[PDB]
Amino acid sequence: SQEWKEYAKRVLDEWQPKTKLGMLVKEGQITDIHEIFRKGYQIKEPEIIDVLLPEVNARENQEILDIALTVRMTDSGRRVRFRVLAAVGNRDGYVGLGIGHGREVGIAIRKAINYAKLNIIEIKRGCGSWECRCRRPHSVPFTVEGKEGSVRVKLIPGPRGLGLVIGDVGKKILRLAGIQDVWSQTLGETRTTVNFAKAVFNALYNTNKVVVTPEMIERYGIVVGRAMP
Amino acid sequence: TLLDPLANALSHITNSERVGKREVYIKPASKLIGEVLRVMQKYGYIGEFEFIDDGRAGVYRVQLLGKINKAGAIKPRFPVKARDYERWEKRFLPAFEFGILIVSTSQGVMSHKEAREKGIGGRLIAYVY
Amino acid sequence: ARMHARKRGKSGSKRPPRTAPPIWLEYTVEDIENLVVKLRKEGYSTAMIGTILRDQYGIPTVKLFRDPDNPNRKLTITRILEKHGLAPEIPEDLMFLIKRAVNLRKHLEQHPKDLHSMRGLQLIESKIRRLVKYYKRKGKLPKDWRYDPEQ
Amino acid sequence: PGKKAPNGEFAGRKLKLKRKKFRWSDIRYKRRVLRLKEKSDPLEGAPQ
Amino acid sequence: GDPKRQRKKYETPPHPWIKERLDRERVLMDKYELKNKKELWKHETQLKNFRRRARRLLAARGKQAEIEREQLLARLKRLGLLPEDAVLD
Amino acid sequence: RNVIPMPRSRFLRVKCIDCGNEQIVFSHPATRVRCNVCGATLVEPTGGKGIIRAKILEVLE
Amino acid sequence: EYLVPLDQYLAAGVHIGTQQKTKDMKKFIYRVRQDGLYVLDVRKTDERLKVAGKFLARFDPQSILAVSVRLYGQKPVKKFGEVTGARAIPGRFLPGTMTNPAVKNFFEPDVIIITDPRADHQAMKEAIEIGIPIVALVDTENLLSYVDLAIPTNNKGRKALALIYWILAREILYNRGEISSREEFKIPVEEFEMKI
Amino acid sequence: LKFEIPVCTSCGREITPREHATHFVCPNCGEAIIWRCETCRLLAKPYKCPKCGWEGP
RNA sequence: GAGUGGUGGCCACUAUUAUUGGGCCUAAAGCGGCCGUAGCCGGGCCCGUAAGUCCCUGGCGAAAUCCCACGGCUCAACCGUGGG
RNA sequence: CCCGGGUAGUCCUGGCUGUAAAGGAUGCGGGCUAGGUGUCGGGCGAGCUUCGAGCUCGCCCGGUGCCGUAGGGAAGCCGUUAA
Ligand SMILES: [Mg+2]
Ligand SMILES: [Mg+2]
Ligand SMILES: [Mg+2]
Ligand SMILES: [Mg+2]
Ligand SMILES: [Mg+2]
Ligand SMILES: [Mg+2]
Ligand SMILES: [Mg+2]
Ligand SMILES: [Mg+2]
Ligand SMILES: [Mg+2]
Ligand SMILES: [Mg+2]
Ligand SMILES: [Mg+2]
Ligand SMILES: [Mg+2]
Ligand SMILES: [Mg+2]
Ligand SMILES: [Mg+2]
Ligand SMILES: [Mg+2]
Ligand SMILES: [Mg+2]
Ligand SMILES: [Mg+2]
Ligand SMILES: [Mg+2]
Ligand SMILES: [Mg+2]
Ligand SMILES: [Zn+2]
Ligand SMILES: [Zn+2]
Ligand SMILES: [Zn+2]
Ligand SMILES: [Zn+2]
Repeated sequence: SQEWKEYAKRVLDEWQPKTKLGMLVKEGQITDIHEIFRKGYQIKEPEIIDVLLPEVNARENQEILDIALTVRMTDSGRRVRFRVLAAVGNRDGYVGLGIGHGREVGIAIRKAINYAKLNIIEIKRGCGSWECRCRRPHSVPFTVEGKEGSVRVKLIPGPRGLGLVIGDVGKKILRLAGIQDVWSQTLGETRTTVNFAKAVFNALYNTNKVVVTPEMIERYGIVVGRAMP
Repeated sequence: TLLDPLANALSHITNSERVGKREVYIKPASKLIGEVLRVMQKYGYIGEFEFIDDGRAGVYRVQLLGKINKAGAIKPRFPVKARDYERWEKRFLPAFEFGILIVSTSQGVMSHKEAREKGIGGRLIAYVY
Repeated sequence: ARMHARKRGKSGSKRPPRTAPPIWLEYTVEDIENLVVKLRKEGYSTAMIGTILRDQYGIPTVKLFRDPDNPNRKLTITRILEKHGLAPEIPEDLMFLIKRAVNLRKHLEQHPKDLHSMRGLQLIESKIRRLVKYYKRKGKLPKDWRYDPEQ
Repeated sequence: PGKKAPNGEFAGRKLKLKRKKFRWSDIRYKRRVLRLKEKSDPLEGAPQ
Repeated sequence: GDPKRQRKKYETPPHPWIKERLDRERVLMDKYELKNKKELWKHETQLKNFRRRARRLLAARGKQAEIEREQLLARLKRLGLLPEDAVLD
Repeated sequence: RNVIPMPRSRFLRVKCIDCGNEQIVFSHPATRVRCNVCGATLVEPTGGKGIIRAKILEVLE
Repeated sequence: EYLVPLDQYLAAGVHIGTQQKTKDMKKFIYRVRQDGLYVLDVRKTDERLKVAGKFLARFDPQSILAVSVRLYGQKPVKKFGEVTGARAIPGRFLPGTMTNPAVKNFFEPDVIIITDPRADHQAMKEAIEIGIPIVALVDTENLLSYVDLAIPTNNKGRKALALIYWILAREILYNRGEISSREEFKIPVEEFEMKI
Repeated sequence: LKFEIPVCTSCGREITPREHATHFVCPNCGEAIIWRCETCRLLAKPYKCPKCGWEGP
């Protein structure tokens, strides 16, 4: 954590913002990661997240989900292209998913990491299982669903200490968001990694779409964004 | 033909709240629909409602507040004993106390929390959350 | 929808909700029953009598007066005719369908190759059988009564 | 195609009949119940 | 039917070759000097049984459930796994 | 609103041109409406609203 | 009473709609003539013009953007930008002006004014993506989808567009205090419109 | 302490992290803040100021 | 790891049998069309009944086998006393 | 395959046969969920008229087409005539 403070300070001085939100963040009018959501802004500069959430650059907070190479046909042979699917997060309350393309693997990886920061979202965590009523943010607070292509995903709250009962792609995505225990059910073709990952991402995003009362926040221990002990 | 007035009412409500309607008219009214509306209002899922008389079965006018995730009828009307509510909750609801099941008992129509408190069973007829 | 054609016409009467007869109506119950008996003795059908009462005498349906003898129920044309013994022996709609079917059976004797008019005969007889089943169940017809076209 | 049928409370007999009828389209079930492998196996069901 | 057959008291992994699980188990085996994997697996099963009993009793009510709840707590803190003021959670 | 149905027809109080009689008639008749005293025609039926040949005095509620 | 006499409103043709209508514009429609043409109410236009004048005067002057693809609307928006200090883009709107930071004329406003939602569909589509309020002039034919403040008027005529922008500019100037009275504003209406 | 999530003026539902919502001061009075969610903007739902009562897009 | 491999069977994998919980325009799959008997599904209100349904309580559904605590074989496997 | 001829058949009366890419490749009844714009039948209102069972505009119900919002879908696409 100490290193990332000075890293964020270093990036902040040598950055020339190009957009309105970048100008606000450079001037110090916006100081916390939570202040850029829920008001319709556009996010086009990756330095915003570097300044506000410096720990998305740690090696342990990034994941290369998949690498594929695809072919376009021409009269002079086959032209090869790389597609990389990647994700980042802070292991507390924020997560992003991105795809990058390039002529070689390194360029594709760099672009995929770059686009994942621009697609960042914040989620809600809690405890809603019938056999664990502990009010601590270790799972999803209620059953949620998401879909992409032919893939359907349903996430179900689980007891503390159970683990992530889901395929590996879901394991990595849910781990980067700060979730420890969950049950799941799926339909469709999960071997298509892109659609699987996007479906889990949509299911996580849909925790913000469920109406809740002030009693429920107390009951399920619902936390938005950073846990903040 | 028309087979079930209560299912029509609940599907109409859940269709209307997804496009942001502020009021609805339930066209065939009945006493059972009135009971379900009373139980829903007690828990804050709807606003005020009223009965309008034509020469026919009558109409209900209901105010919506944008507080319903989903509402539906249960068919068939399964009998349930006084200590078996958990599995129906897992079948229909999203978390351990999220929303209500609406139960018809020989002491009236009530939510499954009140029925569990009194220690009696009955028939499942609807769910709202 | 329609029973056989599955069309969805919606035209019909739109009756306002009222309990008491209107103020401007001046006839009493005795006058109305006299009028109904007189029109019946002129030979009109039950549906026609109400049409004439509405059109010419300004009387919206007789189902606005309480039965003088039985307070539990309102007054209808068939009840008024029953009180005097002029009520039909066979229910009217069944009689009308039977009459329509007999006329069509003599058309089909001279035109045996008219196959499209024959399906209409089959549909009419299906309606007749549904009606006779309903009336047998309620006791408006004897247990032995049967529809035989050769009769 | 409309709603799956029958869903009625007092329609158990037809539902059980429907499931029994369409189970014979399953090739694994049919071969075990009619014992089709046993009738043609030169090893007569032995492992060696 | 069939008479009783005695069953194993431990459970085996669902997949034998998973890299992360192998690393974790190797760390434990080397630190505590166990003879073979099944020994380790034995202890794992014990833990899971305790957990499975706690999950079932949080969701139960009645007279027998309370007896079993206090019995579980007493057995756990007799073995030295819990402090004397611990709760079911 | 239009939840309750309301008819588009009306009852009318008219005056016979010949006899001078006053009657109440329906605006959408299905038969020929004639005077109750003398027998002259008062309203003729059509596809929709009828054709009134008498003097209109009042539109009843 | 009114910003201008109703004779002026009618002489410019502000109340003239088109042959078509929409369900959501019916609160503004006054009546329909015998030849199938809809007419707009003039009092609603005046009231909305006053409100819009109050609303736009609170923004920083150089952060307002006004666009017009239609040929008859290019001169009035240019004059409007000249008077009030706002940026004006007449003619073709280059895609990516508000979404592509690499473009030379990249510019993010605080509020946009649309002359015609149907013709200016690129600008509206890009404005929806950056989350700013949208002020538009709507005819009997338009939809109110994604419009936050609507001003009902004929948005196809020449004199009509000229008059609307003249009044709006005067209202902004008066509300923000650059003239002490409405009358001090001595710039003819003819200066706002396209000639020939 | 925590932070509060904004709520739509017309429908009362919360604003999701990446939706095309908008907010602005009241045109007529300028003393209150109007929030509009994406669904209300798409469907042209009316809104009403809590201070002056002026209404509608 | 005193075990570790080969062949055959059943369950899982499989929402490839689907009550929970699947499909039928173009991929397997809507009878060429319609009428109708049993069966299944059936509009609103009032009164009665108490068959289904729900609650309370008597008599039963052997022992072994299953789960929990405590006690006896060094601990355990096993065996005993109690509660389910 | 192209050209000149040609029997059965194609047509009528009384029977049998029961088959098609018999395709809307979409079983039937009921409730509900933005709009816009053509056309056919009936009804209501207003304005014209050479007085025509005529013409133009608007609204309600029922048929028949196209473009499309939410939603659905592997996509093509469907979208109050729902998939
Ligand atoms: Mg070439
Ligand atoms: Mg899709
Ligand atoms: Mg045996
Ligand atoms: Mg297999
Ligand atoms: Mg399948
Ligand atoms: Mg067919
Ligand atoms: Mg077919
Ligand atoms: Mg049939
Ligand atoms: Mg009923
Ligand atoms: Mg009983
Ligand atoms: Mg026993
Ligand atoms: Mg010992
Ligand atoms: Mg022991
Ligand atoms: Mg023993
Ligand atoms: Mg030839
Ligand atoms: Mg054909
Ligand atoms: Mg017409
Ligand atoms: Mg139509
Ligand atoms: Mg379409
Ligand atoms: Zn928990
Ligand atoms: Zn007369
Ligand atoms: Zn809203
Ligand atoms: Zn205000």
